[PDB]
Amino acid sequence: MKRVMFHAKIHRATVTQADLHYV
Amino acid sequence: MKRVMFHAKIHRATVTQADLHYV
Amino acid sequence: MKRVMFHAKIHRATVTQADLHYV
Amino acid sequence: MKRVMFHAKIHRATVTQADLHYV
Amino acid sequence: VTVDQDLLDAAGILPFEQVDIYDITNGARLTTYALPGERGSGVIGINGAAAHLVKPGDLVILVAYGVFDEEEARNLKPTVVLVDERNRILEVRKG
Amino acid sequence: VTVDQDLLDAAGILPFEQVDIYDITNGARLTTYALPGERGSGVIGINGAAAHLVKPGDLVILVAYGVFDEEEARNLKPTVVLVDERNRILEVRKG
Amino acid sequence: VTVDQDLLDAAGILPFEQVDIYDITNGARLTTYALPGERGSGVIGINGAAAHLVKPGDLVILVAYGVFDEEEARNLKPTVVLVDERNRILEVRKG
Amino acid sequence: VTVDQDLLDAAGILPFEQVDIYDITNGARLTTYALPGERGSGVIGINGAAAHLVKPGDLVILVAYGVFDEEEARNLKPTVVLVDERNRILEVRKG
Ligand SMILES: O=C(O)/C=C/C(=O)O
Ligand SMILES: O=C(O)/C=C/C(=O)O
Ligand SMILES: O=C(O)/C=C/C(=O)O
Ligand SMILES: O=C(O)/C=C/C(=O)O
Repeated sequence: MKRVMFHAKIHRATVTQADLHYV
Repeated sequence: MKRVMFHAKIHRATVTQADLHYV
Repeated sequence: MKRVMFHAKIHRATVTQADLHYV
Repeated sequence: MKRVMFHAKIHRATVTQADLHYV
Repeated sequence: VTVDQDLLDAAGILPFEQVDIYDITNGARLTTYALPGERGSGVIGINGAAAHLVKPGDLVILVAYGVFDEEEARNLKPTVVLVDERNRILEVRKG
Repeated sequence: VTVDQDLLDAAGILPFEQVDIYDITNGARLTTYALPGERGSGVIGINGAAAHLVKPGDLVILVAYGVFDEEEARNLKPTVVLVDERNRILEVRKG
Repeated sequence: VTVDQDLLDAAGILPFEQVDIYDITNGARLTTYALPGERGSGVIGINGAAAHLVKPGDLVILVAYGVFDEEEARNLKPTVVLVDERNRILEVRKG
Repeated sequence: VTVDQDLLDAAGILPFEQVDIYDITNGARLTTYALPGERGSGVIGINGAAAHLVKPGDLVILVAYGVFDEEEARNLKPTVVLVDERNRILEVRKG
């Protein structure tokens, strides 16, 4: 059996920008 | 370890139809 | 690359019972 | 084909604590 | 989700296999696993927390996804089990 | 989700492959699978329970994820298919 | 989700393994991972963003899914850990 | 989600790798993939439909999950990147 494991994370990062309609 | 990666996408496509009760 | 594919489904089945607090 | 299967579970456990802003 | 094993047999979905439930009646979508139900009973039972989203009388779609090698993926013919209002098999389609 | 097969061909997404749909119009996010649609029709059809969340006229993003070995993952160049308002291919980008 | 390691041991769920949490109290369903908690403490702690959905006092179901070969999948006997209101083990079922 | 590549480097998350975003500010949880952002810019940009759920100013947790063999899973030491309010690395923890 293969296991799905958490291998890395970036904790409490702040979102700096967003672009709903990018391309 | 195997990685789950985004390998392809169709961007900003327009939904042309829907059928909730199809078969 | 391995692909995740839909391999089987049961279509439009009717839920006959539910038990939120079963054991 | 490889199958994704439920292999283990802890049933009806009670949440004892929470910390939204931990580190 | 307890499923009449006749249906699991026809679908090729194993007991304990993960399955997604897409609710036609209310739009809920969730991931859980299948449990073998009494054969011929037509049972489709929602146990546990999922009972908050999927109710008796709801029409649902149970879907199972597998992980395939390049070759097997290209030759895959999905199995579709069609059932009546009592969850009895009407027809099984291949790919 | 039925997709004009010309688009599946250009994207390298196989019929029956699992895909996520992220709705630009309303924010809905769901997992389902692709079905081959009539070539050149520009069809993007939402069948079943997903119709509760994704409506005709919605702008969406269809994304497919694969499972890679360490080596192939580092050399992966994702395929991006850009289309117009009629779902005709405008350009295909590599990685 | 920090889990009394005695429970992880009994379930056969490894620290850092991905697990789904299905909330019996409010119906929330999410994916996160397990962290080893002090043995015998009966701790079930929700850290981070998940705290928005799963609250202290909630009854929950923690489920782990694995990826199996055809053979192992057919012989699989899932482990079920039943606990009391203090998260002490009452019984462990096999398949 | 565009991420300052210095952060991807420190986390060991590859460009195009699937990642989950758990929003500390509002509780949203979604799955998407990472894109390399300008090094040292501290950029964390949400592109596409995800912008409906994750807003500028939100505090988030980006998590990547892999598929492991029995042996590697038991020896796994997850990487945790801690950052400041400008997304600059403060510390990196191992397992
Ligand atoms: O109790 C279980 O095993 C599953 C519950 C659920 O899917 O809600
Ligand atoms: O009926 C199906 O096959 C899928 C339905 C859905 O994704 O909602
Ligand atoms: O901070 C984490 O690692 C996980 C958070 C969550 O699952 O909400
Ligand atoms: O456009 C994309 O590639 C992804 C969008 C999303 O995750 O919302």
